[PDB]
Amino acid sequence: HAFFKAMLFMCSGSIIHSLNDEQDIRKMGGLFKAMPFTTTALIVGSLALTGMPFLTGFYSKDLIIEAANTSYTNAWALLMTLIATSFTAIYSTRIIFFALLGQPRFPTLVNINENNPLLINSIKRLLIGSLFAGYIISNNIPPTTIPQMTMPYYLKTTALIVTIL
Amino acid sequence: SKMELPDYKQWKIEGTPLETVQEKLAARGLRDPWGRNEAWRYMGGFANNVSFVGALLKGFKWGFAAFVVAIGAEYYLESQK
Amino acid sequence: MLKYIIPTIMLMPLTWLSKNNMIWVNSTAHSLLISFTSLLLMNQFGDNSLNFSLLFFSDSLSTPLLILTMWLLPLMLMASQHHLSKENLTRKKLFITMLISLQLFLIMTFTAMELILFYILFEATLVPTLIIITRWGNQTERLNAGLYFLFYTLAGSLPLLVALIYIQNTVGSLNFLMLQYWVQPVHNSWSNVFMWLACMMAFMVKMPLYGLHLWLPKAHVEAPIAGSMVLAAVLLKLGGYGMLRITLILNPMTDFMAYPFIMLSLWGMIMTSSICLRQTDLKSLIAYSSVSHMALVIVAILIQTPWSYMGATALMIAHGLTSSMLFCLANSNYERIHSRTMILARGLQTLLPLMATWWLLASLTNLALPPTINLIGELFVVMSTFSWSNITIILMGVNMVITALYSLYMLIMTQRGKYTYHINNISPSFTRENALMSLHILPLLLLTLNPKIILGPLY
Amino acid sequence: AGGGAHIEPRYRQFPQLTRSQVIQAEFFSATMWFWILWRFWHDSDAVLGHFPYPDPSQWTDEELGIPPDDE
Amino acid sequence: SDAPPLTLEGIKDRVLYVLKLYDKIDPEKLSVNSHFMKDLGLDSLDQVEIIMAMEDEFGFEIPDIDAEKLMCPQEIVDYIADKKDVYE
Amino acid sequence: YLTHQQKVLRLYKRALRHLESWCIHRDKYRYFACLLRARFDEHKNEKDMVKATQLLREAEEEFWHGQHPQPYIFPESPGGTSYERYECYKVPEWCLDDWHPSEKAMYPDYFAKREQWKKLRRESWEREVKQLQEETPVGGPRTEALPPARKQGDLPPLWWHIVTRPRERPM
Amino acid sequence: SGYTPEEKLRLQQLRELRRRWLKDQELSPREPVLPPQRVSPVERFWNKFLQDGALWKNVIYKTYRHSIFAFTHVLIPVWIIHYYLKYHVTTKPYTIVEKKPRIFPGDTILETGEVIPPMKEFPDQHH
Amino acid sequence: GAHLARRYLGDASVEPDPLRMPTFPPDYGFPERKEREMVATQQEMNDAQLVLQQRDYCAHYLIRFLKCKRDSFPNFLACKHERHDWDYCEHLDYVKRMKEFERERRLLQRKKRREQREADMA
Amino acid sequence: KRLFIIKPSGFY
Amino acid sequence: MNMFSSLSLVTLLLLTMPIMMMSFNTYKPSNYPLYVKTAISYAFITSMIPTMMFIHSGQELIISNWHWLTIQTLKLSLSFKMDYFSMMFIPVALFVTWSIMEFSMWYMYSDPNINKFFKYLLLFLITMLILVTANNLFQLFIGWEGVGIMSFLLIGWWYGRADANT
Amino acid sequence: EPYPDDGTGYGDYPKLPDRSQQERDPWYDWDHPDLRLNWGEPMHWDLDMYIRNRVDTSPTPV
Ligand SMILES: C[C@H](CCC(=O)O)[C@H]1CC[C@H]2[C@@H]3[C@H](O)C[C@@H]4C[C@H](O)CC[C@]4(C)[C@H]3C[C@H](O)[C@]12C
Ligand SMILES: *C(=O)CCCCCCCCCCCCC
Ligand SMILES: [Zn+2]
Repeated sequence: HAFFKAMLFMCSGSIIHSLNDEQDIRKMGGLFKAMPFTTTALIVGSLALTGMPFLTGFYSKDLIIEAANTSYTNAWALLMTLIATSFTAIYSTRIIFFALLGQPRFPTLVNINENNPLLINSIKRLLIGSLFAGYIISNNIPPTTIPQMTMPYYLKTTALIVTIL
Repeated sequence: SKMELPDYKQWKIEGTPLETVQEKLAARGLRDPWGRNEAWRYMGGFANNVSFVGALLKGFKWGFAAFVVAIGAEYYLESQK
Repeated sequence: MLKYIIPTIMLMPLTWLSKNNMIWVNSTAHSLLISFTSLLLMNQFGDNSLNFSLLFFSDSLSTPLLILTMWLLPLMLMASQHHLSKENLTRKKLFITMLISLQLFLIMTFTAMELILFYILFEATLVPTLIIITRWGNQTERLNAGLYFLFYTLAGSLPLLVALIYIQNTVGSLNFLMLQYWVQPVHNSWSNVFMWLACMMAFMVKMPLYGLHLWLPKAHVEAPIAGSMVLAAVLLKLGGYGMLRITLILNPMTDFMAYPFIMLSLWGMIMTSSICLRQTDLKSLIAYSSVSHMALVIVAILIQTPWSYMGATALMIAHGLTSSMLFCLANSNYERIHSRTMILARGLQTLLPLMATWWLLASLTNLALPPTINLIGELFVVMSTFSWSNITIILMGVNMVITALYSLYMLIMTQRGKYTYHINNISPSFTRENALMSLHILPLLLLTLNPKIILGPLY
Repeated sequence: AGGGAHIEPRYRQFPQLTRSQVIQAEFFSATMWFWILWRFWHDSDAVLGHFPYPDPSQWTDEELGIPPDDE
Repeated sequence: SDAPPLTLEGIKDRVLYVLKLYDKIDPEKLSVNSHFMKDLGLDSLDQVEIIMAMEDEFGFEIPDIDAEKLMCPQEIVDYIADKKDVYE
Repeated sequence: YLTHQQKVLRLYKRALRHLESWCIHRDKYRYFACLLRARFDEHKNEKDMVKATQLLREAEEEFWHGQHPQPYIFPESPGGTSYERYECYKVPEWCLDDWHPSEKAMYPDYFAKREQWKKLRRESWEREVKQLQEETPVGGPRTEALPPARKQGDLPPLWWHIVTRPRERPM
Repeated sequence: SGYTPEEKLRLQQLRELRRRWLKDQELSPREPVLPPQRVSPVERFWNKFLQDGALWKNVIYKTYRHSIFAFTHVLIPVWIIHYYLKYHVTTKPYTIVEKKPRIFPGDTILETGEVIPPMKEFPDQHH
Repeated sequence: GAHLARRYLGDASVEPDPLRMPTFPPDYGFPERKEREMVATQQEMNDAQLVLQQRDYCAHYLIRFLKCKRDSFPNFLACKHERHDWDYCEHLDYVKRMKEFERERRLLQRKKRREQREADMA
Repeated sequence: KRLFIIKPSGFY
Repeated sequence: MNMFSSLSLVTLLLLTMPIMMMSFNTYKPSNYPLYVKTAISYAFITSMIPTMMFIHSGQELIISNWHWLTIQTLKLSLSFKMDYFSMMFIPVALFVTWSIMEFSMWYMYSDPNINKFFKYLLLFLITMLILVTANNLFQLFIGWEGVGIMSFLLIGWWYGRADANT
Repeated sequence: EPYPDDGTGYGDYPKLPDRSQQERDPWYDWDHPDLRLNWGEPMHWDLDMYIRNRVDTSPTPV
């Protein structure tokens, strides 16, 4: 979670500086092509948060839902977790739609610059880490439990179905 | 410096969603005075924009191309030696 | 202990026989040399105390209170140089004489092996303290402050005098070493209930106990800077030191007689901390902070566990440096704006960048940020009171929340925000002011590395 | 700060870009999709299923050793 | 902050450039000195939209106690100039 | 006190902003801003003064019920995300009288120039005091705002802090 | 109901003072009048050695900056820590406690030559 | 889960309680019930420092896999074959502990038939 | 375009 | 044991070097943000070596280097636990912090007190690592309260903003 | 309006409305902008509780 949650804030920070310290998404949009590099990382991270298969976050987030669904757990608590996972996609899509797609609501005279090497490298390294960190850690940490891998077809992809839904 | 403002006689509401507002406010006897003030947001580079599905699919044509060649590349030295 | 008594007496001739323009320099310098020599009192053994003679001795409880006392005198002379600037020379040399005489009574009080010798010097500190408050206070309320500070103490000290003498006629000696071997248990009779109160109420008033604290907001607020520093740094610890000694001869009656005084302290701890949230006077806010902090010492002393005594000693020393520092910081603002109202000068961090750093460090220790000795002492008392009753964690946890609220509120109302527009005489921080704060905090922060020297006899 | 390409803030218009920005921005996007596609191919079990879930309905009363109802 | 400082000439050019897409003020009649009630006769409520147009162009929002007092495209430059410490 | 004209104008200013926050999109803002603009035109010709007030007390109530629960705020206004963000950098100007010479010499032009303003204020102050006392009712001042410079040479009374206020973006 | 005649006059008068005051807030090319700053000869070498662009040599210069950094901030501290650990910490009991290594069947102990018999036969299958 | 609806909305004395799993008599009922073999008896398990819970039955499978990891380092991608072997063994172990669920569930629907047969005999 | 930053005396 | 232990403390010692030098031992304020950023970079590399060894052989050890205070039968020693949780988290936190400081050099470039800001960003990291590698509760409590107070200062960075102090 | 003469010690101190300092015109030119007061204005009995860092009483949408 540290890799991609941190990445989103830096990408969010990039949008803030360009738009003259504007944080309201209701004064943004149409930045998909204006700032392609921030757009790539922001979309990359927003997918990591939502749990795209084989991407840092899937190797931890999805494993939790599989263990949660298949455990002697609390029924209502389980339902809250699954409903929340769906809410992750909704507000994540809110950030992308209101700040990358559509037409730009921001003012006329604005300095939208992204070529600063410090800004790019800071995002770039986490962008690399935001994709490969999950695979590396999951394949190097020694086993410490007996994970559950056999389950009904609907308890092995509920997180994938709900987020897509 | 003496930054130059682009010529103002190029903000055409027609051909943009701001025009459809004129088609609507005409039905009641009124006009949108600031339609040409918002016109710069729909024309030029800002004209059109990828959809949400297209945004996710950014840079997928190349990746799939690498995937197809990559799997085939492994296949070559898979059952050969 | 003559090696520290005689030098302290010789400061008075030094002040009077010094040049008219060198009274502050000479007294400050030689008082620092006496403080340096006090480090020899740390020759403490694990089984026996350092017994000098029939009159004086110094154990691990008296040693930290002696070093803080002798270290505080140099710092009181620096703080007094401003408001004693248009004062005539003879009265300036009388003011220093009172401060020296107060240290002389204090070090002998902390080393008196006889509990009646302890009582005389214990009461002897009232005379110079009263003179400092009433003769060199700035307000009309200083005269009323002295009466409250005088009659609250004597209302409880005189019963102690009778109780101490009654004990001598019964045991045969008030020498502390003898009492450790001749102490007998106290029966549960009405006569011993009032013997308990007489031996304890003299120290509850000075701590002070909640309910019997109304003199502190009047004495600590109307006193000059030197008076407030000693009042809150050492003279409050005279009550704590008294209980730690005299509770030896009150068992097992302290098991139930302490309940009324634990509820006054545990609850009064919350009340006085709450009062600081709404104070309109910066000096008064710090005065009520001492009441909240000293409520822990009363609880620790009255539950009598090895961890409570260790925490109480570290708390008394920790509060001594912090409380004195806060009064000095509050006085630097007063020396400029000449008003104690807290909401009169704001945003001072913009005009005095370095003095704001001292405010932060002072506030953090006040709210017991680890690993400062402020936290070590408070933490140990919390561990001991939990075993005394697991429910006390609710009260001592709520106090932590309130303590952080009023300490940082003090740091936000004066240092942050917008500077006052109509105040234009906020001159930069003098070297005297900056050095005064550095001497409070550096030893306070340094004691963290080797804190066993302030953990008392039960370490 | 930094290199400072100093792309001037233009008035109402599409903001200016640079060759490096688009090339690298598009580069990782290709890598993300390749990484998703590549790992899906080799290990699709970890994303769909590891071992078929055995339905206990399509079983028999003998492998479980259920005693006869008539004793 | 990496935002170039606003020049005094830049503000005035922007002000007119705002008051040239209104479709309610004659482009050939409006100048630096052009009232909204005494010279070109504009609606009072149109000032609010004119003021709102300026705020969305400069970011900072003018209070509704001196914004009402501004009906003179030059005076809008006067107010904006003495809200960003622009002296040249 | 506000005038009945201003109250309607204010409620129009708020309505578009709150209306804008609901719409987000610029195209939908124009389609709906005009309709709100239209509704004011209906009673814009009203000249009753007893039913205009009646509608205004229903105009504010209509606005309140449908006001946004999180209106957009420009990020330097009383409620924005950068309001007073630079007040810690706005040091006064009188603090430079306390600078040390070893560091005052760092800017020989600046402090030589400063003495001009102090002279321009020290000499001008007595004239500024005189002007205010002679343009005020015997009882006392009744409103804000001050007389400007009447003759030549004299600067407006009470000008030092207004002119010399810290720059809004010190650093 | 805009500005009364007085108000416009006052604002312009103040604006004439305000924009002059802000003009005073500029530094002449000499300002600040810095004192005579000494430059170390090591600084002189690199300032004269870099001068022009010469992108090829800047790779080494960063190495010099990193070589010093890896010396005073990594090599010196690790020497102190290793000396501290190897001669003051490890010379006392249980200051450093290691979780004993995971031993497996079919391995040799480097210290005593003991061999742990492998596990029994596996009744395993395919897939 | 799906049988939960059968125990909360539907009947109660049909599903087997997860915390009251078969207390029925011992292996009796299934002729010639065997004993599951253990490979790492006592010391092999307590030499790889296996977690207290991991060494259930497939400890030997786990021990074999952990041997590869300590050896394949830094080739972490390797040993994928051994992990599947250990995973598959636990998959069989999961079904075995899952057979006892249906096994007792049917033994309950059978036990009610005799209970109901005698109840309605009169 | 270097402006003068007004600061409290940092010498003391 | 020596390489694993030595490299697991130099990481904590390296991070403190910029803080110590703030006592005017090497006065280069303009380079301090880059000096602090580079220190995090080298800390990450030194952290990987003990991390890899744990990945290799599961090596894990305690380091009770300094005996601080003994309260009768409670011996409080400054003790560092180098295990799964610390070995894996330490590289991640430093790696993420590495990116943030580089980003801050740009985002916070115009701040008059960027040196002070980079000291506070580094004080938080030190207290976080004390929390992460703490072996006894009191030492954990030191870091636990440490992060809390640094958060207070950083949130109220623009101390003239009444909403930040609140 | 004096506080009620209930004997709690308010004396003849004006009972100003229990309005938070946050409920004051943020654009008006205050003598004390941070506190929103005018020099000489009588101060609320609980001014230190109604400063902008503390209890707020502004109207809420709900
Ligand atoms: C290596 C690093 C980055 C420069 C680069 O791109 O290589 C540079 C930036 C500023 C440098 C530091 C600063 O110059 C301050 C110190 C100067 C002395 O040479 C000791 C090391 C010292 C702490 C330097 C170490 C290192 O060379 C630094 C940290
Ligand atoms: C066993 O415990 C099942 C728990 C699963 C709870 C989530 C159910 C979600 C079902 C959504 C309807 C999908 C129908 C195909
Ligand atoms: Zn003074």
